[PDB]
Amino acid sequence: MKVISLKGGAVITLLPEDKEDLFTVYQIVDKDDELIFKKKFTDLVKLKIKVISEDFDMKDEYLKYKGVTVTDESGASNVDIPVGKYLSFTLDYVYPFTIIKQNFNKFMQKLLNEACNIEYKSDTAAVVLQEGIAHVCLVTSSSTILKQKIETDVLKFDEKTEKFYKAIYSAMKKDLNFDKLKTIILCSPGFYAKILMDKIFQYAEEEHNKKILDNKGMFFIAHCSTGYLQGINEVLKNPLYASKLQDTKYSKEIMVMDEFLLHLNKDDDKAWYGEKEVVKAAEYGAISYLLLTDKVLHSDNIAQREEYLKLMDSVESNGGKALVLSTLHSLGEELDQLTGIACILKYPLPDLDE
Repeated sequence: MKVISLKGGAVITLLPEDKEDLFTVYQIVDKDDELIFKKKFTDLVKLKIKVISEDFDMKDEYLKYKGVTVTDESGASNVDIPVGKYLSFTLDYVYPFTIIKQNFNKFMQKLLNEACNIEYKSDTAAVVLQEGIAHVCLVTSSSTILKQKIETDVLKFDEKTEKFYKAIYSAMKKDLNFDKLKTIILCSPGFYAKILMDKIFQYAEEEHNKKILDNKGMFFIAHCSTGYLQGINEVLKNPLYASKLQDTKYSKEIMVMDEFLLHLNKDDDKAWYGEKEVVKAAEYGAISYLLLTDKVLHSDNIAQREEYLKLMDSVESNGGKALVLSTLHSLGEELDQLTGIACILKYPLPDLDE
């Protein structure tokens, strides 16, 4: 993503760069917002509309806003174009547009800002190693960009192995961002990947590096024919691997949705759902984990989402954390089945429903 300018409300001029940015745009543009762009029906012309509805298909890489045109007295658009007609805008990755936005919030601003960081984007890191070489890597939305070229029986200790590993190790916690990643792949022709995996978790407890130890489930071990850059792509497109590329991607959400029901199924009073019950649990300050969907926070009810934003800070300003789940995926679709809002508590709050 690229934000050209940006100057309550606001005026955002921005450029979506891939389908991951189309989704970002999706959660920002609101009904009644206004949109300056270019269309043709070299006969291109600058148009402008008040948004009315949306057509979104991430798989199809398709975002379209339907709306009616409006007066732009700056003449800077809608020239010769009669005000009041129907007109739509299909997003393209080529020309930027401007959003005259009314309720731009810090949650939206976080997402947009994050989308711009071409690091914060990439959420899959690799490490490929033949029997002597390793590559700390970063899988980007197009390229498998390298971060650091490091260099029988393969199962027995050695001083030049246990030096080598700690190198990969460090080179990783240096060249990599475990906050913004969701998946880390270790793949190797041979035992090398597995060996690298444990050496990693070995040194972790030495440093007590809970940034890695907390996420033992973002790591994925794989085989590939060569320990060169080739390997990454054998795995990415290997179907017997696909499902479990997802299980690691959502390691955290998978874990959080777990405990939520652990409590919920023990008729346990430590887990709840419903706008009502969660706002109350917030009054006690008892929330360890707030669970919201992306849908409920970009609701049409602009009133209702004022509440939920407060609830997010409120909850964290109090030593609890928050989690936005995508209704485009199983966990979000499930949290959906529960009104897109629920929580986990620090203690049992009997009868928050009475």
